Amino acid sequence: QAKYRHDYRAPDYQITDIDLTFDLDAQKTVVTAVSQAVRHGASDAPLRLNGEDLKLVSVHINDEPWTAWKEEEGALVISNLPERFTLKIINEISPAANTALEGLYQSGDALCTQCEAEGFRHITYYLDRPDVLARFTTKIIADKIKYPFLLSNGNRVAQGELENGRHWVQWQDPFPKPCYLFALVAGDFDVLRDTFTTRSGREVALELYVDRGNLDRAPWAMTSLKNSMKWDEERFGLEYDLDIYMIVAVDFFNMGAMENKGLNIFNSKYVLARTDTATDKDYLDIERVIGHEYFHNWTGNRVTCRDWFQLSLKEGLTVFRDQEFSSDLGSRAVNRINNVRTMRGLQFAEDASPMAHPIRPDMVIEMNNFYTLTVYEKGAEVIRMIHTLLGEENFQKGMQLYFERHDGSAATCDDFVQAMEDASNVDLSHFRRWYSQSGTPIVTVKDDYNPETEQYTLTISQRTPATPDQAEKQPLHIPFAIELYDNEGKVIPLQKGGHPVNSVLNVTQAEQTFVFDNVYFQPVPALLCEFSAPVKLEYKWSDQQLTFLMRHARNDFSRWDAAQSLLATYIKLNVARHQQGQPLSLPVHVADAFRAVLLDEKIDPALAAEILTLPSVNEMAELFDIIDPIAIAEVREALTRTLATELADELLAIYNANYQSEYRVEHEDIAKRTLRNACLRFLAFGETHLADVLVSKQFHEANNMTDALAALSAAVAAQLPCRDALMQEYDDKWHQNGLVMDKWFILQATSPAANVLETVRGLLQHRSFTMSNPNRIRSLIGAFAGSNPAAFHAEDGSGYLFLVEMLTDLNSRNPQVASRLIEPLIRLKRYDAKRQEKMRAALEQLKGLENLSGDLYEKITKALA
Ligand SMILES: [Zn+2]
Repeated sequence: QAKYRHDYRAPDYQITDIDLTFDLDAQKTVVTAVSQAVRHGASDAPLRLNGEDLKLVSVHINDEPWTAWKEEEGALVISNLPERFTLKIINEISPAANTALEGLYQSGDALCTQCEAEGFRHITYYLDRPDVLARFTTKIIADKIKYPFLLSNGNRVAQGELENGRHWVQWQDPFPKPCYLFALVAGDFDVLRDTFTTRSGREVALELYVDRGNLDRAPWAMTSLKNSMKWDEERFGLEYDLDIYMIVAVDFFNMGAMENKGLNIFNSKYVLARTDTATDKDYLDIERVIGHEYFHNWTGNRVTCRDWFQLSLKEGLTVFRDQEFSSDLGSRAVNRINNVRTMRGLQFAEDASPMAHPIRPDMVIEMNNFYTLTVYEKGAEVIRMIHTLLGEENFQKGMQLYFERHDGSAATCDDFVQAMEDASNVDLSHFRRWYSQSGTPIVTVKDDYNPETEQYTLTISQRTPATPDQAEKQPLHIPFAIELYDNEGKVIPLQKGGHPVNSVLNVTQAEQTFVFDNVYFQPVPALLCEFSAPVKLEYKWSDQQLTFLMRHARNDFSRWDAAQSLLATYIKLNVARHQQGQPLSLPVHVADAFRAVLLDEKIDPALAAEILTLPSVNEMAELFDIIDPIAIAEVREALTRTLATELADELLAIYNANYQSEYRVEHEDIAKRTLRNACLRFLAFGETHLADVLVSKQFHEANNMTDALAALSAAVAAQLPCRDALMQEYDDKWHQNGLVMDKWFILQATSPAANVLETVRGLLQHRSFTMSNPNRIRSLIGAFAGSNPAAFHAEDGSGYLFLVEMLTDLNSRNPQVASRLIEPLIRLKRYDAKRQEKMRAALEQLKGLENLSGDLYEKITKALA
């Protein structure tokens, strides 16, 4: 049932225009689709239309009832057609019965759609493939009282009233598009309207639709949209191309958001915010996602994907764009740090799992299973490597050539690389292998300083371990950025033979040496600067080299990275000790390094905050071949407690110094607050009474949700006396707000308490929880299985049994959310034999489920192989 990239073949038929009519009703919606088709293939080829769960009413060709057709599994095959003709299909669908949230479905009282990857075929029989671009016109007919707003892509070109309290609106989107970009929304909303005038003077009407009563949480998203539009103009020279830009925030949505042309549909978590309900993180995430979907207007919509194996063509590039947007507007160092934590702690884990795949997949069973950390985040790292090799100027020339050549078409990853190569004259032939090879490369570095010749030599090797999907691995073109520092922290000019050498080394062979002369003093190297390539670095650092970099490295990312390498050594040491029943051991000079960060009056608070944020349990897991989740969790707490004790006075001093009476969603303020709360994490583990008072005080005195949640999280993390009271107070105050309660469910699910599973199971009956909402599911069940590996991997196997129960429900209800939740279970080979046995048993139980979804089937099969 798997489909392969190498089987791509141009369509036998194209549809150039489609006129849709929806007679809307939650129980029974009637769809009438009139398509203008043109044959491109053999004259005897039948037209094969994709369709899922549709009730066919009639088929006409040029108004003639058609008798030469047959329905087969997932398709409508029409034979003996003319070269050009008008196809008319009438079918019925039932939005209310759509619990998978794919196609046209119900979200609360509203009706909305999600068509990517292949959801449009759940609406009508069509050429549901992205290389078929048609001009859409959409007429919507519905009850006026229940659905006063009827929206689709483009501009409103017609509207009217009908008998029996019904009305209609017709939309026209002039830009040809693949059907995955089709969108329809119907319902009653509050609307925030604003305007943005492009650089050339185009006035764009901005409209943000939210559920009634949510207007007080819409301004930030609107502000972010305008910021996104302005930034794309300034940085990429791109302007919006339509007259209106609509965004609809819905409560039931499997994805974070969707870039439907001129009518984006967003999961409300990435839209709604006000100071008492949203944290600094929420604000920055809303900025990131609003920008992301907007950036897709060019990288995804004006230039789309030829086939789904090319998904990264738009996702990797658009993620790169949203990272550059966030970085330009805020702290580049903090953004880079956050994105590298995601790569090392989450994406590396995926590349080391049964689901490993190159950013451009070669084999797919269920395409929705490929909207991954790999396709998105590693995809962006690959785009960033191109940027690193070309430089901003040539990168932009590449973007320009890409649009000149492919604007208005469906392209491939190769087309993009070719545009970059042609515009810059930089050979990316070898570089292309990054698109075809899965797994994380390991770069080993050995060095030598020769005082006799004053030369520094780097011997660099690379290798990518085989993965389940590929037995063959080859060397890649790895941009390896370096910087050399003398004893005083000054940069040593890179040169050889009297000629300067670029700091970005081209590591293209299995092994090679790089010689630098005129190195008058033994240098301390900064390697893989700014995480120049998505690889694991193996270099025999001395603790002093690392603390030296923490104090002298020019780029703040290097300082944080050095601290990570320093901590890695001792996290590994102490996990081994834990398995031997021994307590934490840490050399004095290590605690000294963090004390120095706290007392450094010149360091950016933004950087200090990240250095003082210990790697997560998932980040820590990637430092080990075989994961011991319990040892990792206990060591993380022990490390927190030790630093809390050794730095008690300094932590409190910095906590107080960064107090801010005014709350501002401004980067300098966010940095100080992030630092203050980073200190709070440690202070929560100080003398019980002292910690309990400090934490309870912040929760009650907080004038924003960032500080309130930080305090609540600390109470849970340290199991402080005030915990139960604060948690109940939060529940009583916010139970009616799902997005706010999600933070609470996450805290319950990731609690270090011994009875966490019992609590989580009980919360399935909580008034704020429901299996019908993906956000609730992910915040409670997903957080438990994926963010509390220590509890999920309880030795008795209770965690696996719980997940099996939940997946048994979700497999039938919502396969996509079920597939997101099964990920922790497919990582079984990273655990001990006893755990593997229990996890395999759990997977075998799921494998035998009646009506097993393709989504789960694909992952279960790979995990059990
Ligand atoms: Zn995207």
